[PDB]
Amino acid sequence: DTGQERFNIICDLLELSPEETPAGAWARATHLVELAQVLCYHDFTQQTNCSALDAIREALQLLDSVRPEAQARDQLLDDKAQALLWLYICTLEAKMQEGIERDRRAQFLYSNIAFNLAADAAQSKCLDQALALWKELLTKGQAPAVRCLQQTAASLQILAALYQLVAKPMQALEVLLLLRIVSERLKDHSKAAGSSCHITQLLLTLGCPSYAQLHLEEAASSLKHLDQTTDTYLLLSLTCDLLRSQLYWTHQKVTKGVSLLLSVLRDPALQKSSKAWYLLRVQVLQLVAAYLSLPSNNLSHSLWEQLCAQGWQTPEIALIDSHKLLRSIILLLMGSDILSTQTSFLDYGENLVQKWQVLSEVLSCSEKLVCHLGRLGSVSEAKAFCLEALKLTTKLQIPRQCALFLVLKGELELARNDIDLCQSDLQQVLFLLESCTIPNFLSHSPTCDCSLCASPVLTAVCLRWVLVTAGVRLAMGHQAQGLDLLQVVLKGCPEAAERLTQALQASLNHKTPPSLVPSLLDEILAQAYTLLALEGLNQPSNESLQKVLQSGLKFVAARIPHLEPWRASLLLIWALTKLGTQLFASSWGWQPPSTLDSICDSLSVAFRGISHCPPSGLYAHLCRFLALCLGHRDPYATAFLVTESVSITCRHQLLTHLHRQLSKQDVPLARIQRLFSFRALESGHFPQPEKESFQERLALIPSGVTVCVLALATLQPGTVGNTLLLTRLEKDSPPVSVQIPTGQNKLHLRSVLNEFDAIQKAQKENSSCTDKREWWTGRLALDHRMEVLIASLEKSVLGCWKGLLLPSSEEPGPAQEASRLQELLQDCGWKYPDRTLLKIMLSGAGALTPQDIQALAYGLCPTQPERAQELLNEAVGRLQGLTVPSNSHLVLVLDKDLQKLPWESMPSLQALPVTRLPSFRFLLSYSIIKEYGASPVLSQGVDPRSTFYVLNPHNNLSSTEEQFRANFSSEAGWRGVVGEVPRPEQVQEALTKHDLYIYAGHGAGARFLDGQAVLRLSCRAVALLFGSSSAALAVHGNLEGAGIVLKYIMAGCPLFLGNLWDVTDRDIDRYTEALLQGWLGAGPGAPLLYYVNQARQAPRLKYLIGAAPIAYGLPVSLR
Amino acid sequence: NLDEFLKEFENPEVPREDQQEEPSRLQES
Ligand SMILES: [Zn+2]
Repeated sequence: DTGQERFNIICDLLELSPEETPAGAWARATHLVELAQVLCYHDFTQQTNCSALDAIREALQLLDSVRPEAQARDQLLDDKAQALLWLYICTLEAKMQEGIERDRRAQFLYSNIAFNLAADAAQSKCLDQALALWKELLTKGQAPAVRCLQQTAASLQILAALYQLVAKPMQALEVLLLLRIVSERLKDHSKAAGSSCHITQLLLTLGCPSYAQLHLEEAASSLKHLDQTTDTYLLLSLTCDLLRSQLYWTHQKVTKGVSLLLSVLRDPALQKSSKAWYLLRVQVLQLVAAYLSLPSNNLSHSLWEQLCAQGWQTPEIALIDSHKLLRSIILLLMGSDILSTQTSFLDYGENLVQKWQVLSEVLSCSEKLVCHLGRLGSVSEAKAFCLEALKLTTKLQIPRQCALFLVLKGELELARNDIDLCQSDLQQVLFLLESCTIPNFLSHSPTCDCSLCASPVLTAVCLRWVLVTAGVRLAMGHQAQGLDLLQVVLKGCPEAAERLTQALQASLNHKTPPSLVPSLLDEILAQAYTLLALEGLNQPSNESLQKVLQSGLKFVAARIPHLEPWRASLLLIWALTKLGTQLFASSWGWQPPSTLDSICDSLSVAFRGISHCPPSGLYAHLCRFLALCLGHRDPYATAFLVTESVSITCRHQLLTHLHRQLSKQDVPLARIQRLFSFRALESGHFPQPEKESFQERLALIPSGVTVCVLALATLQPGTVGNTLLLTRLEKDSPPVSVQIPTGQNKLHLRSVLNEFDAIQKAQKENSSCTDKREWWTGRLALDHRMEVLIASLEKSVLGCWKGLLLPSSEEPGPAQEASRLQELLQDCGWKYPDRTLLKIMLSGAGALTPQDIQALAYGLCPTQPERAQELLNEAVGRLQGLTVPSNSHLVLVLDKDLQKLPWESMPSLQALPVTRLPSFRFLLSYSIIKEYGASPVLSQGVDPRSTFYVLNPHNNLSSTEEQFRANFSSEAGWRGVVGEVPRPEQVQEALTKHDLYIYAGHGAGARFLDGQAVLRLSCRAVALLFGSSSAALAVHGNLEGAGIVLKYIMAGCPLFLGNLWDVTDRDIDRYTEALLQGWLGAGPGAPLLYYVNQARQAPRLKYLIGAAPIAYGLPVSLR
Repeated sequence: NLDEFLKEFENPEVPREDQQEEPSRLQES
């Protein structure tokens, strides 16, 4: 602390000098600026009787009333520059304090434009004039005549930090160049190195690497003129090596760059407890993600394992690992008010600059995190980060950053398919843009000096706004306008790059123009190209849209691996374009009753391009399209691809959660990391990374359980397709995979999925009818339709392939025909004579029907119409009522759109135990946890005295409480809450301490227990959540599902019983009472799935409130 | 039709729908 000292001593000079003389007023102004410096970060008013702004305003008036001696001009320049600088700092601190007070009053997004937006034109001019004065001081050959050039250097550092916060990197570059000049003239070799490194860092973040390399060696040269033992030398050398690693990552020298990065990481210096190193760790953690975004072809395998060994599995983790360190540094420096609305600054020179630097780095890291997370498919997390950034920017009242964090939110809202909120956000931005300078920033000259056009950040904001506006145009159905907006984006990006290049040359004064153009706007161009190609797909008539595909392909391939996921999207578009009978049928062994060769190779290339960090939708479309083009040509490959196309965002979230688990430093954890890692495999051709990695995973199924996948094969990215893929994976069982096209039948795969939505809307409409006659008519007219639908799935979609779902007969009885019906079927016309399709069906041979046999024969046997059926029919007839089936639990896996259809009541899967897991790696991680003494429910059983209930959290449902009061209270050894909303501690305890959680209320209790609290605990209790849509993964657009179930399963929940659609009171109460008495009265060792299959017949409408409960997980039972 | 029979049916029900990391402390330099 230096407060009282400087306070008293500055007062001494305040009273020690007169004012009438020209020197006196000057001295008083300097004394007033030093007084403002103290009053700006210390509370002494009561003892000073002056405010920071009043003091600095008086100092400015006095300073503008001074005439120099023609030899002290420089000192007046410096004093005026510092006075303006501290006016800006004190005004900004007043803004921050009143913003904190505003959040104190209110404890939004309408104040985004409420910013006075009238001071931003004077406050910026303060800093502009300060820079002008300091430049005029420090752009001349003669040595500056200022008394103290150290203070000038420090003030230039603070100017650079503030200019970085306000999103003006261009002027921060000039400030840092003047800092380098001051450093060289003052003969301090540490500050020159520090300055040179920031000049490189800023230059590479913009995207010009040549000048970045020039400055890195300029820094390397300065690194020699200083002692080789101090902390300064270690930190500067480590920073120089890290920048070299990043440069090699940019200059296609990854092989040596990774070695430099390994040296950087392994050096114990980046562990010592210091704020300078705490900042250095952020840069290395960002660089680890630049490497982790690389494909598996631009490196060796040993370097990849070396990089992953220390940590940082998927790129997303590294960036969250950074934003945490940045927030921790903020808490260390500026207290905690600026981050949450729930410490003294301690200014000693370094702290002042570090404060603004850490704020700027927080904002930049949040920007990168939002972009990357939204790209993968985690839109919710991106929105969370965006809202945090918007709050921080609103507190500081910086319009440009609010604009970037507003266009990001608009893009995410478009991703979630919410047009109104997206339009509002895009309109909030046109206000900010208008203040900064129908869209009016368009029609500008390619070259101009507009604030929205001379600043790269504002140009990027405008381009992203136009891109999202084009997207919202296309989504609303109003095309043409959206396509033109996308053309504007595609045209504008290169010219913006050209202007940034010219600006960089103007600032840095290098002779030769940049060898490499900036790559900051390349992502915008790639996304625009993707949108144009996708639009061209649905309009094949146009040829300009067709040629766009090639243009985007050259654009993405010309910069490898800078834009890999866009290359994968364009490759999938290219393959689906070359697609349009289907060539797929010649790749499986059945049909309903070359170009492909190159297509499969291109899909293989795209798979490699994104396998390590795949976007969800893109991967799912690719994997299943590759399965279509492959079929039974390589059954293992087809099974791998099909099972690699379901629940990908689930796997991203599980890897991130696992990293958090390990951070809060075990063997099961490590093996689970290896299982979920997108790169844990040996290198090689296609099989080694694909078919092999697959087989390595496929040799892991628990013996006695069938794992089927029902993936709806698409036809065009975005819409529901009319092809369905089925893969029966089992131990010692070669993959049996086929197609079930329903686009040639009467009940197409979209008819069922639209009738489901029609029934849902009818239910929502009838929910508010008073007349008993009208209400009951509607319920009884919807139950019949749902009953019709559940049988459509068995009658039309699965067709002659329900045996592949029913437990296959592992008895030695199929063998008699598994080769008998090949020696004639292949002769009659079979193209690919598979051998497993004749053993997966023999179980329940009596249940096999002659019309089933007809399709099974025609598809297996084309050409000659007589033998084709006759042989298969007589053979199957001879094998009728052969044997009885065993017990084999089933874990059906369904895609994002096939999860909502009731697949459990299908009149073939009624008796058998059927559940539903997100994916296959989940099924095997269940065995890992089940072997390392974890998940005690699957080890011992569900203790009937370890159940917790939450009934009627809000006093709304009197019928429920009336029914389940004594029954839920008299139960031996149970505890719960009725009437009152349970406190958070209590509910977390239930899922963690007990074994069963019966919820009777609205929804899933996302009001008293959100998925966030559930992920932050381990689930030891089976979830029986009986409320509307309690297990429904809402498909809010093209995005995958979302709900509480996908976060109970990540906590280790054995089973999860929740309703799929909305339910009323009495029927679901009947279901709950039936299931509970059935399961808790059966006795020890009683499967839950069996009694659910029984309780389905309790509701009055046995198809609209009886077929709703589904199960997620592995079989549970009593002890 | 069935209007007189629907009189004996019970009154309509009600739906079961509402229809409505901490930054760490780094060691000081
Ligand atoms: Zn302009």
